Amino acid sequence: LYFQGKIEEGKLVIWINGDKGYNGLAEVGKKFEKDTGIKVTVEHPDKLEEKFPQVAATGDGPDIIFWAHDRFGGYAQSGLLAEITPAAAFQDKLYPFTWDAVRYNGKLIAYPIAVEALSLIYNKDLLPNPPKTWEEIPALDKELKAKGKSALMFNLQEPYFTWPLIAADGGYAFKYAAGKYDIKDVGVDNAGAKAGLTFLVDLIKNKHMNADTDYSIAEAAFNKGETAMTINGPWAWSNIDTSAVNYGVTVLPTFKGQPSKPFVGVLSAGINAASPNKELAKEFLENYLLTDEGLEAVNKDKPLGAVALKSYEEELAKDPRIAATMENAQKGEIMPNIPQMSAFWYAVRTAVINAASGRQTVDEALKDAQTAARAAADNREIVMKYIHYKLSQRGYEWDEVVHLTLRQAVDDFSRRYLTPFTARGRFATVVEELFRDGVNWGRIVAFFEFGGVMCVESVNREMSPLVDNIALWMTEYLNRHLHTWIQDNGGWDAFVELYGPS
Repeated sequence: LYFQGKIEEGKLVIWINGDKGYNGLAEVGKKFEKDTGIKVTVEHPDKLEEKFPQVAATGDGPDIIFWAHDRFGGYAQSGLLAEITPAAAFQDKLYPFTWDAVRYNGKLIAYPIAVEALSLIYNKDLLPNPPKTWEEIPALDKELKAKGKSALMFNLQEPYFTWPLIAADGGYAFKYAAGKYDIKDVGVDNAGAKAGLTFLVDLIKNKHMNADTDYSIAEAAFNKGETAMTINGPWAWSNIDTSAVNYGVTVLPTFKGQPSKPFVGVLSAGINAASPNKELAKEFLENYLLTDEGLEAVNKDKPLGAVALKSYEEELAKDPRIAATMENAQKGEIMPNIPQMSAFWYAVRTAVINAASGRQTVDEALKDAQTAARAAADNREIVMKYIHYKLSQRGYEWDEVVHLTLRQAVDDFSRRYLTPFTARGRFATVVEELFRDGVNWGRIVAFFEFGGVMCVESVNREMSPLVDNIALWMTEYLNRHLHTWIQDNGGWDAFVELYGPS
């Protein structure tokens, strides 16, 4: 068990993405180092959000990781983040919905920092008074086309950008009720979602937008003054700052009289569950970063958008672009921190592209996405129930006909036929070789057998967080590379008919 050794125990080590204000955060760290005598190191490793589950599974990695709250759900599932219970006096300093964003299974698992959502960005010279409604955009585009301009260009390829319109009249991902998501209630193909996507498609059919417009095309057009409006977040502001475009930021247009509902991301600071510096990290976050002066140093370097600290948000909101960011966030929804969200996004991305290109009607595209989002949730449950069963056979405790049919098939298959880093490499190699010459039920059963054996070896070598990493890897592979075959071959019902008793 050599993995129990540590690295750089004497320093407070922070990971934050390279597109944030890490030099400003480093300025906060330098003051903390001077005041405490403990070295603070701010690092911005490429792909740190994927490295953290690997390094933290053996008790290593940074003491503090900064990322959008929704990713912390998968971290907290694996037990990688320290549970915090900050004082009520400190909690009252931040907006209540930001604490909601960092709550997983009823436990606070990070400190909220910043708040960001999409806003309507408009060229003040071209459009001094931007439209309040989606419905008035076609007429506005007609006027601007006569001047060689267009009304609106935003990224149509990623559903993060198109969801605020789809949600406006009633679309939703998973039904959310008092901090809990009903995984069985998906609102992708209801009447409200169809109405929003139909309006988007009509904009393209009537030549007000182009189905091929992506992030690069929309940003280049707006920042060159060719289109009056775009839809984007605070990460895009610095490129417009240095351009000749004089831009404002305002509330998203309404649709059928209802607000556009963007998903809200809360940049948050999680503490490594195995950190030897947990209390130092708590002090850095509570007493140095989450102050007016701490957030200002970060915000100066790179804009945070809105912030979770009420006192500094009130100062920042004197600029209407920040007031607009918070207003759009308040009219939207916290990005769900549940693992079932990844397959939701893949399904909705396909639906928008198919409907916008004309390969499917709005009705068929969203019916496919609804079924895919639900079926991927079912797939996750199959993975979790099997792993729990395989681990229960060995005496390890870990937190209907399909489940019984599959676990007998794996037991039959077994009689006939380690670190987080080496588990990831072995998984990729075995899974690729397993399905190298196609997919069939026998290869899927072998897939579950291989995964369950790896999970047992994980708990044997005293690295139980690796079990959750493996279960996530199996779920992602099932939903991203086996879902199409399963559906086209009769689904899990066909598996039961082949393997179960008749």
